[PDB]
Amino acid sequence: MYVYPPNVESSPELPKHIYNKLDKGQIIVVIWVIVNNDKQKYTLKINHDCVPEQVIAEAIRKKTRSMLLSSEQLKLCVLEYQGKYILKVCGCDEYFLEKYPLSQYKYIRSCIMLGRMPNLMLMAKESLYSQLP
Ligand SMILES: COCCOc1ccccc1-c1nnc(Nc2ccc(CC(N)=O)cc2F)c2ccsc12
Ligand SMILES: [Mg+2]
Ligand SMILES: [Mg+2]
Ligand SMILES: [Mg+2]
Repeated sequence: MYVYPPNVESSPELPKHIYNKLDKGQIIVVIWVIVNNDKQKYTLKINHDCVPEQVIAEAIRKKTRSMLLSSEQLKLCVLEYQGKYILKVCGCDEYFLEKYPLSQYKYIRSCIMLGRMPNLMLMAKESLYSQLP
């Protein structure tokens, strides 16, 4: 399947009416995973200008909390695993595959403007791969 380029606004600066809806610079996002095809979710508070791999890193921080990792161990774990996953907008064929502040992706900026909760699916990066012809 082909993969579209990031669906982003032209600049990372927020228009003032959107900036002023931030909560101390932060937003809340819901991250879903398929585990049976049963679903599980995390709800995470993040800086609005976190890039997609930093969202994945924060999910890794939550998933590994019971391991009582040091910061150095968590960094090692994040470096090993964050690149194995990708974020997709729930309900459509749009992914967050490049380094932009999350609030520059049009879906997220729209969610902030509307006071809607972004819902994202965390998937294996291999789900994107095409077979060579
Ligand atoms: C193999 O999992 C798919 C990839 O998952 C991840 C990869 C990177 C960062 C976070 C996760 C991740 N993990 N667990 C999540 N909820 C979850 C909680 C408990 C279980 C059962 C168990 N653990 O006994 C299974 C689960 F799924 C969630 C929810 C949102 S992100 C995420
Ligand atoms: Mg404030
Ligand atoms: Mg949660
Ligand atoms: Mg979906």
